[PDB]
Amino acid sequence: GMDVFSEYLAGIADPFHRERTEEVLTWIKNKYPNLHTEIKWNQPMFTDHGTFIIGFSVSKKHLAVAPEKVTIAHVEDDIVKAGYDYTEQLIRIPWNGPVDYTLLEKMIEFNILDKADCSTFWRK
Repeated sequence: GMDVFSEYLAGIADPFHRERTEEVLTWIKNKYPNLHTEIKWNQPMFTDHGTFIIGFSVSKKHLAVAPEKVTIAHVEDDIVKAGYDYTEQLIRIPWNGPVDYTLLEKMIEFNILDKADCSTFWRK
């Protein structure tokens, strides 16, 4: 549960950054209650049957969201429309603009379905 994330959240200095980050994680916890909460590489992530679903990290300018490369590709048009800067591995959600929860839903739900038979942590 969310207690897994408490120490990580406390270490976020900026209180608004901490608040939003907590909100996003809690939203996923409550909407996808079968996902497992884990801290790995000192980053909060959600897993399903031991496979990676979605992970997060914080920087001074953004919350970074990592759904794996194939999933960035899957929702690329939606990322461009939202305006987020992205790489092959992640999207950058600036603290001074909104969280696109629709986009997060699509990524999480795609990964749950698409990785149902995935036997490794990361896609191979």
